[PDB]
Amino acid sequence: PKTSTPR
Amino acid sequence: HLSDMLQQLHSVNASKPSERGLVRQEEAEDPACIPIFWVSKWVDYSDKYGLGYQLCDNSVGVLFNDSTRLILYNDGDSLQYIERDGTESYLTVSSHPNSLMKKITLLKYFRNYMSEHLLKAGANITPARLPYLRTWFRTRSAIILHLSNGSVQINFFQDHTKLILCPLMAAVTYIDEKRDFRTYRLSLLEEYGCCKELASRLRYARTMVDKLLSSR
Repeated sequence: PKTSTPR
Repeated sequence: HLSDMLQQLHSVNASKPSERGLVRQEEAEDPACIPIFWVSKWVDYSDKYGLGYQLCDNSVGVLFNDSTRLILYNDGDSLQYIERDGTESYLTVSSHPNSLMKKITLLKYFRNYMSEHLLKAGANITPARLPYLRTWFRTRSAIILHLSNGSVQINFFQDHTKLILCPLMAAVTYIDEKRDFRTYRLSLLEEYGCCKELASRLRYARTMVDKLLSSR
């Protein structure tokens, strides 16, 4: 994962 | 700070809190030790620029690959710039040096990306100097964030559970899979005991924290 949790 | 917390973590899992006859996790809750700050969103562009993150008060920061730091307050205007050696300078996006234009547009790209794409962690929690990201590292299962107020946070990529360790309050905040948050005194999980899942993650936090201690 390149970012934290998306919405 | 971290040596304070490693000792605390060492007592607690020396206590083997999962193997108690009657585990009373709920009696170790201490609503008054909820952290004021935690990382609610993050973007890892470290191959190009560095680590962009949001704080739970809606301020955002960047730890650049050169180990500089740039913080934007939640007023959208006040900046703090920290050089590698820790030198601190106050600026604004209004009245700012032109040597920082590249870093300020990079910060503005990070803030815009996080606003459009991401879910703010712990948004149901109602939480002091503003902290900056001191250091961070990833593994295959978690990212580890260490804030300049001494707090260490661990986000697991698996179940989205999150740990927040505060050395000052001697407290750990655990956000479980269904996003419910509970804050505990570490010395009250010494006594009452804890779940196996949270003992498993406290064990793993001891490793991550002597990694952090070895980075100095």
